[PDB]
Amino acid sequence: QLQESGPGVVRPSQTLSLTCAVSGDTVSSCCFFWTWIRQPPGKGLEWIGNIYSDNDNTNYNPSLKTRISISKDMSKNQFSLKLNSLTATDTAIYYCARESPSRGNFCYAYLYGNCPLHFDLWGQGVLVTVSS
Amino acid sequence: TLYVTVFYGVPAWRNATIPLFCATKNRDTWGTTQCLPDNGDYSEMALNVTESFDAWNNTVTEQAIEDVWQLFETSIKPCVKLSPLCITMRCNKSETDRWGLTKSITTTASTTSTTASAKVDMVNETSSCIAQDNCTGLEQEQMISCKFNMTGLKRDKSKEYNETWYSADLVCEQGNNTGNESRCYMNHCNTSVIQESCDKHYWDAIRFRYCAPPGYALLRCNDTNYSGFMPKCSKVVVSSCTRMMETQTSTWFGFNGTRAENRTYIYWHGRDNRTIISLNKYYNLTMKCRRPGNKTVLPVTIMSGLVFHSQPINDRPKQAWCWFGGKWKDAIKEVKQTIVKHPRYTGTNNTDKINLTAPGGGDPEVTFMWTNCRGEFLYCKMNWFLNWVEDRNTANQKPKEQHKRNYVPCHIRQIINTWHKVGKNVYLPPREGDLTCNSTVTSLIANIDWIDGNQTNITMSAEVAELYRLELGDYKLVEITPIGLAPTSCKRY
Amino acid sequence: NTSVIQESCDKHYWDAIRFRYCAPPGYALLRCNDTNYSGFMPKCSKVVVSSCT
Amino acid sequence: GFLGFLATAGSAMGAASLTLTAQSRTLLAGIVQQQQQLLDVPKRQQELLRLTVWGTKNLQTRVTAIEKYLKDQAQLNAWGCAFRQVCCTTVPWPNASLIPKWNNETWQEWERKVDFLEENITALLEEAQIQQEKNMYELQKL
Amino acid sequence: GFLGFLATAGSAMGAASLTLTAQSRTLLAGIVQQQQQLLDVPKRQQELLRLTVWGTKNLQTRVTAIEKYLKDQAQLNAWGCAFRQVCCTTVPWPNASLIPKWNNETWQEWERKVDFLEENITALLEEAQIQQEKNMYELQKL
Amino acid sequence: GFLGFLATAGSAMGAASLTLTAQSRTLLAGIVQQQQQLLDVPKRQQELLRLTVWGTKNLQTRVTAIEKYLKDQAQLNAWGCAFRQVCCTTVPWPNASLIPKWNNETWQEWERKVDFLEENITALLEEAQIQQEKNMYELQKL
Amino acid sequence: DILLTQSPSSLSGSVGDRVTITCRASQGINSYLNWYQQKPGKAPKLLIYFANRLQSGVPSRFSGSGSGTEFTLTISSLQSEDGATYYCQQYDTFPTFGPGTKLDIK
Ligand SMILES: *[C@@H]1O[C@H](CO)[C@@H](O[C@@H]2O[C@H](CO)[C@@H](O[C@@H]3O[C@H](CO[C@H]4O[C@H](CO[C@H]5O[C@H](CO)[C@@H](O)[C@H](O)[C@@H]5O)[C@@H](O)[C@H](O[C@H]5O[C@H](CO)[C@@H](O)[C@H](O)[C@@H]5O[C@H]5O[C@H](CO)[C@@H](O)[C@H](O)[C@@H]5O)[C@@H]4O)[C@@H](O)[C@H](O[C@H]4O[C@H](CO)[C@@H](O)[C@H](O)[C@@H]4O)[C@@H]3O)[C@H](O)[C@H]2NC(C)=O)[C@H](O)[C@H]1NC(C)=O
Ligand SMILES: *[C@@H]1O[C@H](CO)[C@@H](O[C@@H]2O[C@H](CO)[C@@H](O[C@@H]3O[C@H](CO[C@H]4O[C@H](CO[C@H]5O[C@H](CO)[C@@H](O)[C@H](O)[C@@H]5O)[C@@H](O)[C@H](O[C@H]5O[C@H](CO)[C@@H](O)[C@H](O)[C@@H]5O[C@H]5O[C@H](CO)[C@@H](O)[C@H](O)[C@@H]5O)[C@@H]4O)[C@@H](O)[C@H](O[C@H]4O[C@H](CO)[C@@H](O)[C@H](O)[C@@H]4O)[C@@H]3O)[C@H](O)[C@H]2NC(C)=O)[C@H](O)[C@H]1NC(C)=O
Ligand SMILES: *[C@@H]1O[C@H](CO)[C@@H](O[C@@H]2O[C@H](CO)[C@@H](O[C@@H]3O[C@H](CO[C@H]4O[C@H](CO)[C@@H](O)[C@H](O)[C@@H]4O)[C@@H](O)[C@H](O[C@H]4O[C@H](CO)[C@@H](O)[C@H](O)[C@@H]4O[C@H]4O[C@H](CO)[C@@H](O)[C@H](O)[C@@H]4O[C@H]4O[C@H](CO)[C@@H](O)[C@H](O)[C@@H]4O)[C@@H]3O)[C@H](O)[C@H]2NC(C)=O)[C@H](O)[C@H]1NC(C)=O
Ligand SMILES: *[C@@H]1O[C@H](CO)[C@@H](O[C@@H]2O[C@H](CO)[C@@H](O[C@@H]3O[C@H](CO[C@H]4O[C@H](CO)[C@@H](O)[C@H](O)[C@@H]4O)[C@@H](O)[C@H](O[C@H]4O[C@H](CO)[C@@H](O)[C@H](O)[C@@H]4O)[C@@H]3O)[C@H](O)[C@H]2NC(C)=O)[C@H](O)[C@H]1NC(C)=O
Ligand SMILES: *[C@@H]1O[C@H](CO)[C@@H](O[C@@H]2O[C@H](CO)[C@@H](O[C@@H]3O[C@H](CO)[C@@H](O)[C@H](O)[C@@H]3O)[C@H](O)[C@H]2NC(C)=O)[C@H](O)[C@H]1NC(C)=O
Ligand SMILES: *[C@@H]1O[C@H](CO[C@@H]2O[C@@H](C)[C@@H](O)[C@@H](O)[C@@H]2O)[C@@H](O[C@@H]2O[C@H](CO)[C@@H](O)[C@H](O)[C@H]2NC(C)=O)[C@H](O)[C@H]1NC(C)=O
Ligand SMILES: *[C@@H]1O[C@H](CO)[C@@H](O[C@@H]2O[C@H](CO)[C@@H](O)[C@H](O)[C@H]2NC(C)=O)[C@H](O)[C@H]1NC(C)=O
Ligand SMILES: *[C@@H]1O[C@H](CO)[C@@H](O)[C@H](O)[C@H]1NC(C)=O
Ligand SMILES: *[C@@H]1O[C@H](CO)[C@@H](O)[C@H](O)[C@H]1NC(C)=O
Ligand SMILES: *[C@@H]1O[C@H](CO)[C@@H](O)[C@H](O)[C@H]1NC(C)=O
Ligand SMILES: *[C@@H]1O[C@H](CO)[C@@H](O)[C@H](O)[C@H]1NC(C)=O
Ligand SMILES: *[C@@H]1O[C@H](CO)[C@@H](O)[C@H](O)[C@H]1NC(C)=O
Ligand SMILES: *[C@@H]1O[C@H](CO)[C@@H](O)[C@H](O)[C@H]1NC(C)=O
Ligand SMILES: *[C@@H]1O[C@H](CO)[C@@H](O)[C@H](O)[C@H]1NC(C)=O
Ligand SMILES: *[C@@H]1O[C@H](CO)[C@@H](O)[C@H](O)[C@H]1NC(C)=O
Ligand SMILES: *[C@@H]1O[C@H](CO)[C@@H](O)[C@H](O)[C@H]1NC(C)=O
Ligand SMILES: *[C@@H]1O[C@H](CO)[C@@H](O)[C@H](O)[C@H]1NC(C)=O
Ligand SMILES: *[C@@H]1O[C@H](CO)[C@@H](O)[C@H](O)[C@H]1NC(C)=O
Ligand SMILES: *[C@@H]1O[C@H](CO)[C@@H](O)[C@H](O)[C@H]1NC(C)=O
Ligand SMILES: *[C@@H]1O[C@H](CO)[C@@H](O)[C@H](O)[C@H]1NC(C)=O
Ligand SMILES: *[C@@H]1O[C@H](CO)[C@@H](O)[C@H](O)[C@H]1NC(C)=O
Repeated sequence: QLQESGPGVVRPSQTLSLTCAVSGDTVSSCCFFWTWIRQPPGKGLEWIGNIYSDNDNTNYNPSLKTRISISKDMSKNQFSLKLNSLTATDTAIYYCARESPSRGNFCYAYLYGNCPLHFDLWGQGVLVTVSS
Repeated sequence: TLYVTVFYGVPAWRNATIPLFCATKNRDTWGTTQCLPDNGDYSEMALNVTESFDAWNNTVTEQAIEDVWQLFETSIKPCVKLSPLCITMRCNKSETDRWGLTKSITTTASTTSTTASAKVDMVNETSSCIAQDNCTGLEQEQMISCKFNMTGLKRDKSKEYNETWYSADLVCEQGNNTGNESRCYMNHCNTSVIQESCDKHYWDAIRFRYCAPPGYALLRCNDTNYSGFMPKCSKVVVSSCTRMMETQTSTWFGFNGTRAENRTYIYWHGRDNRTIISLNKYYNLTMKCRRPGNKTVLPVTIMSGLVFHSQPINDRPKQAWCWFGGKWKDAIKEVKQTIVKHPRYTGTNNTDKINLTAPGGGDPEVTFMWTNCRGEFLYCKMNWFLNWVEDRNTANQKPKEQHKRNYVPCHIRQIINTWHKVGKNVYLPPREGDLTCNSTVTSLIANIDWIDGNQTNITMSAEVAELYRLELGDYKLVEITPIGLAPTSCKRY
Repeated sequence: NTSVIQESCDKHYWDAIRFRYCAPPGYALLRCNDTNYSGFMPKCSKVVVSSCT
Repeated sequence: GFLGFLATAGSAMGAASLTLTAQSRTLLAGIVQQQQQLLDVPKRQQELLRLTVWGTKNLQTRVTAIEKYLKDQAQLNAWGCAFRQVCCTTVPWPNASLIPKWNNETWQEWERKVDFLEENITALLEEAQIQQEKNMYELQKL
Repeated sequence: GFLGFLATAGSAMGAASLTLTAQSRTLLAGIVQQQQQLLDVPKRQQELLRLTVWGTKNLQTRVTAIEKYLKDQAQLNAWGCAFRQVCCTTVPWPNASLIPKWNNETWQEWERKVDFLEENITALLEEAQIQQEKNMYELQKL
Repeated sequence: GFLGFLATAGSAMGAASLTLTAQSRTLLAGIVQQQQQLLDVPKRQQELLRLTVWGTKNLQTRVTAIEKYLKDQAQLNAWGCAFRQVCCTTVPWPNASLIPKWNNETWQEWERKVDFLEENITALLEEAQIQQEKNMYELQKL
Repeated sequence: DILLTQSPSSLSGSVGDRVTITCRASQGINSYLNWYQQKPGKAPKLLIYFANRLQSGVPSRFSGSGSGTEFTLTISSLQSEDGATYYCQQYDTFPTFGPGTKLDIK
């Protein structure tokens, strides 16, 4: 379903891009979010951001408020990241997920805190190194 | 080192469960008597706080429902009782037999007709069929002329009066009338006493808003994702008074709502599947109703000296009827789509399995929409409308119901059971002259009920009270409690 | 016939009714104490203060 | 409708407001508007003033608001901080286990974490005031 | 009652005896007379105490006596005066064109020339107190 | 409240036992219980809130508690000594024939022997507060 | 934000034993806690969601419960294939994830 992609090596102060394709489905399907997390080598998981499939609304981790941007393209069934001002600490495995809501009598809004939300579907992961 | 100390002037609050003050612009009767003037201040400010909101379990909505009802009761309370009228009335037999109140077996009717007869009939403003009150399929009103003996203040003197009743307002005694003058009584007299709603109730609009008393404030959700029940609302707006509420009481379709926005919202009860679907104002949905004919009204002084308004029409007018305008087909398609995409819906896939439907049973209070036009309640059979807006393949609905039209037949009823949970029967005085009303349509009152991934059934409901939770609902009342406690080192001496 | 007549049964007018008015706290009554008071007087020079009429 | 308290609700405990005069302003706006209507009702309706339920609901609403205003003033008088901002009482905080983050938490968040302490604290603050009061009595007598 | 407020009328702006305490005692007089009458009515009429127009008029004056008292204390608190003989302020007088003649004009004459300013001044006095509260809060943080 | 305030009765006038917090806590306990009932009644009876004798009576008892609180606080503010125990007013005691036995007589016995002095004293105490405050005005001008 | 922590950070047991992991929070989470199972070299997969429901496709030996500030993951019988890093996720707000714990095999 989720296939990520992008440069393995990027330089400091450049912008990293990563594009994930959806296979057998689209990015406009109702009630899904296209999200990204990071996993720096030797570390746990960090959520970085979310774009909602039925709208142009996004939700980002405040630590990257001025560094992260997420967009979608329905003609490609793709979604992507742009991460600016790269540094050494941005080396990580970047992963995609669909974050399907559990629709039903426990979901009131597609918002954090108002619907069961979980990453049922995960991609493969792309390891990106920031280096000279 | 760390002492409790007292922090006064703290920006904090808790849930309040107190009465609110009402304020209005219409001060002709109940406004001057009960309400503050509307200050005109509709400003609001936003806070960076998170709060829990619930339309159904609310004090704001609870007061709206009980206050509208209570002001009704105190308005009718002093009006003339009609128990002196619960006497045998002498009614024209052909009319009581024709409209089914009484029986006859000498009519031996038999009809032969074309079965391939379903038609499609559209009407709009630029048409003579509306101006002349005669559209294909409209029939006569069904009014029955009855005579009776009534006594005024002279007591030992009395007069006979000419009263024409709508057929649904009579019971009529049955069996072995081989002549004329059938014997009838009012439909709801014997189990109770019918009181006349004499103080112009429902002849105009009732609009008011609520204001918090000192020390209290109202919080409101300003999200687009508010669905009636929301445990964590991120956009919380503060105000001292609510938006203006229209206390309109109609079934199936709500009229003249204040929450008219360029969006379809569906509120959902947290513990149930009863919903209030707003309609998208983008489509200018409107319902224009007419009551044909020129009425005469004759005040009668009865026993106590109070006056009753009789209806000596002595004519045979066309049925009251209603015309639906605006882009109904598209507004309904959006509703179906909104349901499919809604967070609480886990039903079907396509909008071709989602249909509007009437509630079942033989009970007129749910099977027919009730609309209040300036004092006269108008029940309307809507199969023609539904067939049209849904573009249904009718086929087997039986010949009179198989048509697609943007108008429906309707029938006036003067003895109406109160909309609230009272059970009281009241009489609505007739309006003099002809009647016309042009309403906006802002909401649909319905349950969503599916048990599988095919067939969604949006079932129209008659709980008029649910409409007040769309008018308000998003408000929470809170108490400001500006005293805090917190460890600090700064004790006196 | 045009109305209902009610009996004035509770001894009304069978004796005299006399009363005076008193201002509530924070209010006072001013009175003209002239001989030239003719019902309407823009500038009354003798103004007398009391709590009750 | 000054809304001065709610205005700083989204900031932090160690950040803003601690306003006293806003309660007076709120009460004044309330009283004036109720008085204007009470003077207005008799212009059209003098008989049905308390006789019917709408007038009892408006009365209960007004009485409750007056009691609330005075309730806070009475509690402050017991503590002495009618006009003291932080007051500076001498009662120790119940335990070191429950401490505010002055730069992260708001007063709304904080107060909902000490609701089970207030039950004991109000009484303790009053007891402390009583002993201080006794000490002041003797000092004044001397 | 006493009406000391009128007794000193006509004495000029450079007035003597501004009987501040007069409002507290007028409240007390109000409460006593109305309470005694309400206790007296039940001797003959126990039901229709508020349910007949005389009792809606008498309740209105009782509730109002409480509210009038509180409006003045609340306004005074809003302007920073727990007790106000003069309770000096930080708000400047609007202009030099409106200055009283302390040894010629009376308070009745004077006040009726400045009703215009009272509407603008009330707000200014409240604003001054808001800033003073903010300043105290900053001092508390320091 | 618990009415522990009167527990000392019989102890003699000079046996300390005076307090400024007892009435606030009695009133505060009262307000919470009474407000809870005002809001509880509508769960069964929403129309007849003050349309009945008991409705009117509950109004009367809630109001009486408030009027009483205000009468006493208003009188103290007139004397200025809201928080001062003994208050230290400057009005001389009327005569040497009415002197308490601090270690024999109780406050109940004592107060019933000076009811006629309060009638002249209240006014004197109020004037003393006015004179002190007008002198402060003159000093601020200087 | 909500600080989500986990304990033991590293635990082991034999195949066939009973294994549990506890997650704790600095703030209450109503029930919105997810568990993920990540094996080395692979993306994490959802194991349990909304603190109570097993994700379809996950073996029945996995279960869990929790509320407020305390949640538990249980493997009724540890398998030789269950060595993995288990992570907790709160999604009450701006999801942050906990540090993760490791299950080894003995
Ligand atoms: C200020 O005002 C606001 C707004 O009014 C107040 O907010 C409201 O506060 C209420 C009181 O706390 C909340 O209601 C209560 O919610 C509890 C939690 O519900 C969830 O969990 C239930 C079971 O889960 C258990 O196990 C998990 C393990 O993870 C624990 O975490 C849980 O805590 C439990 O121990 C689950 O069943 C619930 O789902 C059902 O109810 C919700 C309601 O929103 C529906 O949406 C669901 O579809 C579902 O409904 C079905 O089942 C119920 C029966 O349970 C039927 O009635 C329905 O018709 C339908 O078939 C949630 O997922 C509940 O445990 C709690 O119930 C107990 O207590 C009540 C008495 O109050 C008893 O009657 C019950 O029988 C039971 O013992 C109760 O429902 C509101 O949700 C909350 N509203 C919002 C918008 O946030 C705020 O508190 C006020 N503040 C103050 C100071 O006054
Ligand atoms: C506290 O309570 C007290 C006690 O009630 C209050 O005192 C009263 O306050 C009222 C309101 O201000 C005063 O009435 C007003 O008087 C105005 C002035 O009237 C005189 O001048 C008129 C025209 O002259 C113009 O040109 C000259 C040039 O020199 C100017 O100086 C003037 O100012 C004008 O610009 C003239 O027509 C008047 O004469 C008529 O009225 C008097 C009333 O006393 C009669 O005595 C006369 O006989 C004559 O009456 C005839 O004409 C009138 C119609 O005008 C008919 O109704 C009569 O039946 C009859 O035929 C004066 O010489 C008026 O201009 C003003 O009217 C305007 O405003 C009202 C609305 O308020 C409109 O409805 C009008 O249509 C019009 O636009 C009004 O009458 C009272 O006199 C005063 N009473 C006392 C004893 O002093 C006090 O204010 C209260 N205070 C507070 C704070 O509330
Ligand atoms: C949804 O909302 C819409 C609005 O957005 C609602 O529809 C509106 O409802 C209004 C209230 O009923 C109605 O207003 C009435 O219109 C009447 C017709 O006016 C026509 O002529 C005038 C020019 O003179 C035009 O400007 C106008 O456009 C029309 O062409 C008026 O006659 C009505 O006036 C009466 O009420 C006002 C109240 O302020 C009085 O000031 C006025 O003097 C009139 O008083 C009569 O009625 C009162 C009742 O209290 C009597 O006490 C009084 O003595 C008068 O009674 C005599 O006359 C009446 C006949 O009117 C007769 O029956 C009686 O026996 C006496 O002889 C008033 O202005 C809007 O027109 C209407 N608009 C539309 C488009 O429908 C809609 O209902 C809402 N929907 C739902 C479901 O609730
Ligand atoms: C007030 O409310 C009204 C609705 O009541 C809003 O009007 C709608 O606005 C939207 C957004 O512009 C319109 O949606 C667009 O319609 C285009 C035409 O589609 C035709 O063909 C499809 C079949 O393919 C039919 O289903 C459809 O009915 C039409 O016949 C589409 O080409 C657009 O596609 C783009 O967006 C979608 C995502 O939604 C992507 O998947 C596509 O790839 C592409 O990028 C789009 O769907 C809608 O038609 C309008 N309705 C009406 C009745 O006019 C107003 O905008 C709103 N006012 C304000 C101020 O917000
Ligand atoms: C509103 O109506 C819908 C549709 O009737 C309700 O959905 C239904 O809810 C019941 C109870 O949640 C479900 O039954 C049970 O589902 C659970 C989870 O799969 C299962 O473990 C039980 O064995 C049982 O089957 C039912 O499946 C579900 N139906 C559908 C098609 O969604 C909904 O709960 C109602 N909402 C409220 C708040 O009343
Ligand atoms: C009030 O009257 C209704 C109906 O009136 C009777 O039945 C009519 C058909 C007609 O013949 C009238 O003259 C009669 O007086 C009563 O409802 C009937 O109750 C019986 C007994 O339970 C039942 O078998 C019938 O089907 C009912 N008919 C209808 C139309 O509802 C009703 O009971 C009366 N209420 C009281 C208090 O007397
Ligand atoms: C409701 O709308 C109708 C139009 O559908 C209005 O009726 C017209 O009124 C004008 C006078 O203003 C007449 O000249 C037209 O002949 C009427 N049209 C028809 C079809 O009869 C009506 O006035 C509007 N509202 C109300 C309350 O009557
Ligand atoms: C409420 O939301 C609308 C946008 O839908 C915005 O224009 C308005 O300013 C918001 N209100 C407040 C008080 O922020
Ligand atoms: C509303 O919520 C309260 C808890 O705050 C609960 O006690 C009450 O029963 C609920 N009412 C309804 C109608 O669900
Ligand atoms: C009823 O109207 C008819 C005319 O249609 C008239 O002949 C008859 O006398 C009237 N009856 C009464 C009771 O007014
Ligand atoms: C009608 O007449 C028959 C006799 O022919 C009798 O049995 C029946 O009871 C009568 N019905 C009524 C309603 O009078
Ligand atoms: C109709 O009523 C009249 C009395 O007004 C009567 O003479 C006549 O016979 C009745 N009609 C029938 C069919 O019985
Ligand atoms: C609240 O949000 C606004 C943006 O809408 C921002 O400018 C303001 O600084 C925020 N306030 C706080 C206390 O976070
Ligand atoms: C001690 O701290 C815990 C945790 O905050 C709290 O629940 C408890 O009430 C506190 N005990 C006392 C005496 O304050
Ligand atoms: C607020 O949180 C940060 C971590 O994000 C921490 O470093 C800081 O000490 C906290 N502030 C307080 C008052 O505890
Ligand atoms: C009032 O008039 C009297 C004379 O009748 C005079 O003695 C007194 O000083 C005057 N008082 C004032 C304030 O003008
Ligand atoms: C300035 O003085 C004039 C009188 O000459 C007065 O009308 C005006 O209101 C005054 N303006 C202010 C701000 O005090
Ligand atoms: C009072 O008026 C006199 C003229 O009669 C004048 O000399 C004196 O200065 C005025 N007093 C004040 C304070 O302006
Ligand atoms: C009060 O302030 C407004 C500006 O907000 C000004 O237009 C008005 O003239 C002022 N009033 C007075 C008496 O100066
Ligand atoms: C009241 O009498 C008891 C003995 O029964 C004694 O202990 C107590 O001190 C006395 N109280 C006072 C105020 O004297
Ligand atoms: C002087 O003392 C006696 C003692 O009984 C008392 O009656 C009288 O009122 C006192 N005189 C005053 C207060 O002037």
